[PDB]
Amino acid sequence: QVQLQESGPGLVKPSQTLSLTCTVSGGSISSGDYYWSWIRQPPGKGLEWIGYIYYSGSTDYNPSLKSRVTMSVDTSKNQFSLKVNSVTAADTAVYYCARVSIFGVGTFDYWGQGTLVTVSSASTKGPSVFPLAPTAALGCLVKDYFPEPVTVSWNSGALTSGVHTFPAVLQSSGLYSLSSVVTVPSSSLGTQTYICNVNHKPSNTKVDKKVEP
Amino acid sequence: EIVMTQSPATLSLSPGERATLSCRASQSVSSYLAWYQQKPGQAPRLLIYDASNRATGIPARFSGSGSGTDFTLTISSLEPEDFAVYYCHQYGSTPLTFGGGTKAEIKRTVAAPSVFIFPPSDEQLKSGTASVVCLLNNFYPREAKVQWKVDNALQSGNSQESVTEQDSKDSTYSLSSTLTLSKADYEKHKVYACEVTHQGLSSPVTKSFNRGA
Amino acid sequence: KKVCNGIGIGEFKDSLSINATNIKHFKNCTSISGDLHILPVAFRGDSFTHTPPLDPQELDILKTVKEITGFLLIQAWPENRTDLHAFENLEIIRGRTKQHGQFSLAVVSLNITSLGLRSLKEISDGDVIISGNKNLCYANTINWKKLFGTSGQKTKIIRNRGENSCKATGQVCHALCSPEGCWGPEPRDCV
Ligand SMILES: *[C@@H]1O[C@H](CO)[C@@H](O[C@@H]2O[C@H](CO)[C@@H](O[C@@H]3O[C@H](CO)[C@@H](O)[C@H](O)[C@@H]3O)[C@H](O)[C@H]2NC(C)=O)[C@H](O)[C@H]1NC(C)=O
Ligand SMILES: *[C@@H]1O[C@H](CO)[C@@H](O[C@@H]2O[C@H](CO)[C@@H](O)[C@H](O)[C@H]2NC(C)=O)[C@H](O)[C@H]1NC(C)=O
Ligand SMILES: *[C@@H]1O[C@H](CO)[C@@H](O)[C@H](O)[C@H]1NC(C)=O
Ligand SMILES: *[C@@H]1O[C@H](CO)[C@@H](O)[C@H](O)[C@H]1NC(C)=O
Repeated sequence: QVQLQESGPGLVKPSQTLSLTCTVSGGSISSGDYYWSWIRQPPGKGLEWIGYIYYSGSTDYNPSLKSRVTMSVDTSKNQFSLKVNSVTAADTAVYYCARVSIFGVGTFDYWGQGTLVTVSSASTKGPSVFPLAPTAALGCLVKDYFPEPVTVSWNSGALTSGVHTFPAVLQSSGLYSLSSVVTVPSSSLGTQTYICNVNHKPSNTKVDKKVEP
Repeated sequence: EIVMTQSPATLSLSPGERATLSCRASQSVSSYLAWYQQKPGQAPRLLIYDASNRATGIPARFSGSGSGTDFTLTISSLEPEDFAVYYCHQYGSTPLTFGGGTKAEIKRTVAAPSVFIFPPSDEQLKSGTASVVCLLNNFYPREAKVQWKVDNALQSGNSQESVTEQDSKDSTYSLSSTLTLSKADYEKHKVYACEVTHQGLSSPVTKSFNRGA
Repeated sequence: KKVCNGIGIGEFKDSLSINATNIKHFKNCTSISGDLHILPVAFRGDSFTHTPPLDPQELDILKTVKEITGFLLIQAWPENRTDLHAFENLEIIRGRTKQHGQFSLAVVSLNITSLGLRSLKEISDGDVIISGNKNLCYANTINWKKLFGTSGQKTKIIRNRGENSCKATGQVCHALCSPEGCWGPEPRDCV
């Protein structure tokens, strides 16, 4: 069956070039029935059309990207690619590849899983875990880390109830900060212990932090 | 480019209700308009094309109408799955454009926030930085106002907010606002307050603490 | 008058497209009993079939064509050229056979600025589709319902150069033109 999958580096530095390739299955990209397009979606925003490529080599690009985009095909491997040079933060987005049926519905019908690309000059750093000490509420603050992927559990993953992990925020320093809080009975503060388990794979960090008054 | 406008950008609706999503076009796009559905983490899924023709595998409750500049997507009865973002898309003129997006959120009873304030940990004050966190827990609707006051001085430009996604259980929002200061500026002042304003509250709630107490 | 087989029929049975080898046989052909395909292999050549690339000048051979009983599919075209000069004298497309069983005329992603089909006066059956021609103006001007002769025919003009962008430049039907539309900017290109 028709299946599209994207692949390429998830971290690009500003002013450098962004390269993505879409591997097609269940069909040949060399056909006069199909356009092959790229769409992107900045985190929390709308969908932006980049362009499409046709088997005849014809292409169309969105003027909004100011000629910074090129697309190519490799019928050998049944792939088509996207290159975007001179990238800044405004190019951070989830990039999708999609097909179109020129003689069918006439619009994007098949999409890929999408891949996140982040334009940042920051260097990988490990998170600092601070306590948010106190029905009462407590938590731990995961501050100054990069890149985005981070996870946090509570007491080896056995609380779950009344837990809120907020979406990280991008600080002006280029590093991400994130908060995780939980609501618990105030009576159990003097007995039960609460540990938040922070895990940052890129920096290979295993923190187990205990919160208490 | 042909700009696609979707109003409103948010619809609070209850299961079983009839939803009506609108899409306007700055120029006539004839009948060349599609509707897409996007759930968090997934790629857009095609619902309607040619403004009125449902795609294969799309329940009958989805339907589209309109022509030229004014279109409408109608959902006869919302199912639990249909709570997501909906984009209109025009393929008639290049460059291709999408609407801003219209989210469909779950409507529920008004729920006031539970406010908490966390002072900086002594561990963090050793590193030369102070982070004050204010947690608004399990509230609805999302519209909340959070002001920071340091010794009655209103703060601007030194805070960042982060909101969660509508909860799967109680369908409530949560918000954490972080005030960030240097150890010097944090030790100049005494009273740190977080003033919350929400329709579910009779009067504004204000949590505070005195530095070093 | 001379009748000639189309692509995929007769001696062209396994021919994927008009190309450098078979284009000679279309000399003095006024009527094509079948389809016409113009695909990228034509202008790129094909090794497996031992077909040399086509010279864009030989497309003038089709100027004599005045009728096509099947459909016309143009998915490739020289970019130095601004319009479909070869089909200047094409008068009718009957569409007894149709692309994918629906379309009798398809123009997909060409560098042309105008269609240049001056003599086209009827499309008996099948849907028209004009897609992806980012420099193509004058398309929506013509009333395609006057050419249609069967109920259910509809045109699909999409992803082409926006009508407003065409108006700004000045690429609009000539003064002498009437509301019927225009095939090109020149008066001779007017309906
Ligand atoms: C370009 O046009 C030429 C001429 O129309 C095409 O050549 C024709 O190709 C077909 C298919 O390869 C040939 O038929 C085949 O012949 C082989 C060998 O006898 C046989 O094993 C197959 O079963 C089939 O019958 C045909 O003879 C040949 N004609 C000529 C005059 O060369 C060519 O395929 C076209 N290429 C493209 C890319 O459109
Ligand atoms: C694609 O079509 C455009 C439009 O005709 C071509 O651009 C023109 O090229 C000629 C070259 O002789 C210039 O004199 C014109 O000023 C160009 N017009 C515009 C609006 O740019 C273009 O050359 C075609 N593509 C190719 C590869 O030939
Ligand atoms: C085409 O017309 C010419 C005269 O212009 C003639 O000599 C020739 O035999 C005709 N047929 C072909 C296949 O060229
Ligand atoms: C058409 O383009 C080709 C480029 O390969 C060139 O050889 C030829 O002279 C061009 N014809 C024109 C400009 O009339």
